[PDB]
Amino acid sequence: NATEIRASVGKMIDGIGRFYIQMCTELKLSDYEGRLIQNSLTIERMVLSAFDERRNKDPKKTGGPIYRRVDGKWRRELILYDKEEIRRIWRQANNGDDATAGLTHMMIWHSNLNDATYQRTRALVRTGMDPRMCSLMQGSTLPRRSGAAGAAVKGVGTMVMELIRMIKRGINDRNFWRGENGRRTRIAYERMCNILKGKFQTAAQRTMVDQVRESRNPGNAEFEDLIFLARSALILRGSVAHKSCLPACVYGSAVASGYDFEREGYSLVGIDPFRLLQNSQVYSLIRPNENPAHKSQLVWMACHSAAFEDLRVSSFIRGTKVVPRGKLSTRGVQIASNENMETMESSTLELRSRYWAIRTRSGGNTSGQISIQPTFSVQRNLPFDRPTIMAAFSDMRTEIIRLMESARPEDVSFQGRGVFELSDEKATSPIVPSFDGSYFFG
Amino acid sequence: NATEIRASVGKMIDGIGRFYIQMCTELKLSDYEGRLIQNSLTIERMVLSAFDKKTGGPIYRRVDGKWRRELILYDKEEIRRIWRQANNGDDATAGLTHMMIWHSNLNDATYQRTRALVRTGMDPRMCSLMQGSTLPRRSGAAGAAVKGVGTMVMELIRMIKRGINDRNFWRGENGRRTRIAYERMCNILKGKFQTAAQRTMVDQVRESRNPGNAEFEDLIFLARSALILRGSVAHKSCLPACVYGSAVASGYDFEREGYSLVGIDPFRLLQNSQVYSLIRPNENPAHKSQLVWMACHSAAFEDLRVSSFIRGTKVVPRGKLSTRGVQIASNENMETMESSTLELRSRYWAIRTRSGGNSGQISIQPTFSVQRNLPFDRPTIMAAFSDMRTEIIRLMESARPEDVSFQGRGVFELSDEKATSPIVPSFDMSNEGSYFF
Amino acid sequence: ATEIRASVGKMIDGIGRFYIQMCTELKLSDYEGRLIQNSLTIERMVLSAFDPKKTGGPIYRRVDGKWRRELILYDKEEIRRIWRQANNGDDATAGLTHMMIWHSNLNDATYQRTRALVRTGMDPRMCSLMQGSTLPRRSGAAGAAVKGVGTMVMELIRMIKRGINDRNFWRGENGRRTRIAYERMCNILKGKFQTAAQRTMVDQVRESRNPGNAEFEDLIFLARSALILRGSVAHKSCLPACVYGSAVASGYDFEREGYSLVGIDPFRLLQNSQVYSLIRPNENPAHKSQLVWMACHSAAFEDLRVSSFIRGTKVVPRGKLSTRGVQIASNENMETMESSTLELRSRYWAIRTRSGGNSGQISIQPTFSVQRNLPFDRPTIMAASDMRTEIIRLMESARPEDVSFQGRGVFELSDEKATSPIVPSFDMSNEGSYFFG
Ligand SMILES: CC(C)(C)c1ccc(C(=O)Nc2ccc(NC(=O)c3ccc4c(c3)OCCO4)cc2)cc1
Ligand SMILES: CC(C)(C)c1ccc(C(=O)Nc2ccc(NC(=O)c3ccc4c(c3)OCCO4)cc2)cc1
Ligand SMILES: CC(C)(C)c1ccc(C(=O)Nc2ccc(NC(=O)c3ccc4c(c3)OCCO4)cc2)cc1
Repeated sequence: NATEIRASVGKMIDGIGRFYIQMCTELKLSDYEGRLIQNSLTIERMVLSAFDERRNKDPKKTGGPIYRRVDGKWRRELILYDKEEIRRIWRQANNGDDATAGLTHMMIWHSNLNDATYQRTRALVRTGMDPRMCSLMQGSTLPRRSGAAGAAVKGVGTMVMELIRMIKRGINDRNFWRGENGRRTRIAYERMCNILKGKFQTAAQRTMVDQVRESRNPGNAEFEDLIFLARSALILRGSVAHKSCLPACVYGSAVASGYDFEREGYSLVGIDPFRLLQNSQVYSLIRPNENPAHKSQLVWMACHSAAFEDLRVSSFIRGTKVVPRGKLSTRGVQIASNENMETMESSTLELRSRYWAIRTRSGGNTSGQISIQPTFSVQRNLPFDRPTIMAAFSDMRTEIIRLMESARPEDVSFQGRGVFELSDEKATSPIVPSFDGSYFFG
Repeated sequence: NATEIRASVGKMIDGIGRFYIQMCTELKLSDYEGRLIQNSLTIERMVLSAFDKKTGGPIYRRVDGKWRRELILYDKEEIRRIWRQANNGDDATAGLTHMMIWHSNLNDATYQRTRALVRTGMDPRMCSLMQGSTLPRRSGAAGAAVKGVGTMVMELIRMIKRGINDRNFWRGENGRRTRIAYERMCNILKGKFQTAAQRTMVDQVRESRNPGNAEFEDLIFLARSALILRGSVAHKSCLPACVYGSAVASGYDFEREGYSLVGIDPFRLLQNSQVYSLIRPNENPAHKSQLVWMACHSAAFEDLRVSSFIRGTKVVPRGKLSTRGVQIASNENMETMESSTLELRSRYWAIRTRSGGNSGQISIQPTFSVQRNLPFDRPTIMAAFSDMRTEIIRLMESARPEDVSFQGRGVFELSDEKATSPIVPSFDMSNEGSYFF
Repeated sequence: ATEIRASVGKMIDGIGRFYIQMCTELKLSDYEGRLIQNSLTIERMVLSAFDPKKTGGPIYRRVDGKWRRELILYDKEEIRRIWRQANNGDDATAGLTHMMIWHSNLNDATYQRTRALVRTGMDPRMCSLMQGSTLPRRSGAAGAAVKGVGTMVMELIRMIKRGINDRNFWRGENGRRTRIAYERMCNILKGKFQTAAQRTMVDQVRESRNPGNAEFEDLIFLARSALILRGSVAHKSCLPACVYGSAVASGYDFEREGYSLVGIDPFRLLQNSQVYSLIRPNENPAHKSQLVWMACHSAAFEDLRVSSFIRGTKVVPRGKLSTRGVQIASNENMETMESSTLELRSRYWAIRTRSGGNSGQISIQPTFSVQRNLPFDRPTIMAASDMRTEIIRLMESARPEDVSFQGRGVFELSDEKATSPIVPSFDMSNEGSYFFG
């Protein structure tokens, strides 16, 4: 049954790979051009665009920039395709299945890339949220209705942001909560509360989300409750899925080598993506301004959903220093329409790493003794568990402040868990780091 | 007069030592065997048992390169007689009590008492309050000093329930004497509390005519309060008999020299003594060692950080401790049994306290531009700004886990006999972890 | 900015030159010139000269293997003269003030001042607020920067009480000039507060036309508040004159080279200078050393763990400190008096602050299953009309274990330009590392 999942993920990767190969054939891209991440992005965006039901209710066409190697120089062409031609090729590549999962996979890869490329300081202040809540904004770029995969991967902040957005619409325009489809806007609000509720790993945070969901007329008080909850999630962190989702060319490349993902199985959270990246070859266009090592770090972080991970941890796994966004001499992977193709060079993206680690959906949340009884006449504090003991007596906000105050930045999580060698396939022999400088953005 | 007490406890220790030597001679134990802590336990249990027609238990011998367990038997009368002879014809209640309290300290450090707590309607996380829960219900004044707030609540809950179920418990000639016992226990509990409010609530519970469900609820509330407004509980370093016996066999004169259960003396005695333990296949000797050390100093429910600092080695939580306890069961396999030196020494010593915590500087003014917290004494400063449960919740809510207690008090060097130069522990380079259980 | 270094340089030059001239006039040996007791006397002679029309004090001499304490006398005019010559005819008020602050720092580190505090209706536990309480009431701008909130409050209470006793203090032509003194002092206090609330309450006090018992109460409240919402108080490393004297004699050119009271300069100067001290028979030289070190760097009220870290040896509480103070009283026995080198060096340096403490990512979201702590910025996150009430609210909110000076580190003594901060890792649960109590 573990292997049933590996086979289905395997099948999904296969599909994306096949589709990528087919798209390279139709565009008559060389093997070199096919491994250009910029070309991967365009091909990806085209297929997603082709299925965007929302958007598609010519403008019956899709496209974007394709890049070509023309005597060792890079030339940008803008191409155009029929959404129904691309939808047709996608289904053929996926054996007639509609392969929603594969579409969602590529979405989640874009999201991870967005989370690693753009601080969302603008979006946060315009919502009345604190711009320092950016570690909470995983998946803030995904479409509002996404997979179950879409929801697993969204951050607590993303979910709060979406709920705030709705509450505000309702305050400005007092007809948002009404109409014939008022009942379905209401269920949408409750649905999002429950998603949020399910990310929280304490009774008190879960109870506060119940209060918010159950709110008759959601307004300014619920705004305030949600801001408080988002703040709390900076310390009592929510469970957020982390999925290593790679550009389509990498899967395409591997399928073209005769790699059989379905037979072999595949996991977004185990060794597989690390192994696949150890042996794949991806190029990127790169601006004269830009350090290739920095471009490389960007994609690496995106590939493993690591924007908001401790740079210490990221560095240790990677074997190269993973550097803060403020020290990073690169602007991001897509190339604008106004950029001059003539001074554009290209390098190999370093996407490998020293070790691997499993990806978690955990936030790090941890009878028995809850106080000390002093034995020795010695100057010190006398520890006790203030959240639990005082819990015996009136607000959710008070319980949560207590827990937040109880938590200490130096509390250790994931006790026993470690990184692994790329030769340690079955994750037998953890290597626990020792650490002495940790946030990507700030 | 300080030195009067030292002499008295010295005389008690002497007696235990002499008794132990005399038992080792009767059993023809080698010096190694005499320092086996399992042997010490049996000998201890025999003498206590003799004062509660035959008595005995497992004695362990090194025979043909192996540890052999034999089961020995003695007349209570013969053991009593040897005890009195060892103690110069005194009855030596105190010496009996001392061994009892050692057993208790060992029990407290070996076994969480989760079972007992839930069966009483008490929360299993109240185990820091359960010191001495294993002692017999009537023991010394020494007995009662050493018993925890939780132990005392548990005893009074047990008695309230007996009175509910059997409505003849509080009535008759029997009921005059059970009543005085209930009051006596309420006073003992009262005397351990260090706030007027907690004391008043114990007065209300005592003064209850017909103690039932309301008093039960008062007592659990009190116990819960004692997790923050902690009670006074005596801590006494009481060592296995073999250690005293060993010392006495060296010509140590406890009566002339004097002894203290709360100053340097047990730490000095442990620096230079040598105890062994049987040890099971899966067991780490350093972990067995930590167990006995904690027991010896009554430190089961102390902050592991404090215990580490004094000891000089990491004192690790019960859940991370590869050992199962010091007595060996009768169905255990003696063939797989090895033995090791218990490491019972320590880097420093500290005075043992009966206190449970709470001019002079009460704040720091930063001088240097350096990353750190800025201490101040929040209890004292905020103190500048009529139902008893409400008063107590107010105090609990005031308190903070990082409030400092025992201001000015610190550990000592083993060469600082007179307790001249306290050293305040810092826990900066130290790794976290406060609760043994 | 290099104009300031040059002017502080010029001031230091002057003190050094003056000290060298005074050592010549007294015919002091190299050794005697570097004796801190002789430095103190020469210092308080010059200060005294600018306060019969004689001045002087104890000068100590190494004569035939014995320390001889002789009393010298001088005309205030002669010493004023020498001072101005040394300072090229400037009247070097700043230099006089520098020495005053050194004596103040030495006072703060030697004496608790519990007497003065009760006699003003202040709490004797307010001693962390009493930096500079020994300075003259008017001492230049340097004087005022260095004075604590408590000192300021104490001086305003002194003035309120003069106004109560003499019910025409506030009144006439002399009542206009006492009024401006009061307002000046209120403004100095106001400027040290880093909250709107505290500042508004100082406005209320200043604007009182007839200050009495209500303003007293307001100022005690404010002093209590500064134990948690701390004032800005300058810290200035001011060394004994003999150190500067020594340095000038070595051909150090403080005016060309520049100098800072808050940067590396005083640490470098002390690292490589050599100061001696008389020491009584029951005194530990290491302890005397600590005292002088703390005074030099104005560290009396600093967290001992911070002082310990910078210094490289344990900086020990005042109660554990075997020394009685640097001056020697007239009835002390010179025959039993020995002398040692003060250990004034340190392992690192740290910038001195005038601060009191208190967008981007402020927390981590774990991506990999890997053992580690989970950083977040606790102070920032947790941070989320009657002035008294506003202040009590903020005092009650504050957490002693909040970190201040985030990112700020110590430096190597080679690191002039403060290039490479080394950030220590203190335990934030620790709120006990006070010099006094
Ligand atoms: C997240 C999904 C798509 C499954 C969803 C779930 C519920 C709803 C909904 O609109 N209404 C609703 C009403 C009550 C609840 N209650 C709980 O979800 C709930 C109540 C108690 C719980 C708990 C969940 O988690 C496990 C233990 O405790 C949930 C949803 C919408 C979407
Ligand atoms: C030590 C003094 C000088 C008081 C002394 C004691 C006993 C004797 C003596 O005549 N007999 C004697 C009998 C027994 C012992 N000791 C033990 O049999 C014995 C005593 C204590 C033991 C032990 C073995 O095992 C290890 C430590 O605990 C020692 C001497 C002579 C001097
Ligand atoms: C600590 C007391 C004095 C209570 C004590 C300790 C151990 C014993 C004991 O049974 N044996 C024992 C063995 C060695 C020693 N002590 C020393 O070897 C010793 C003790 C102190 C010393 C010293 C050596 O030299 C360095 C510092 O001063 C003391 C007792 C008896 C009494």
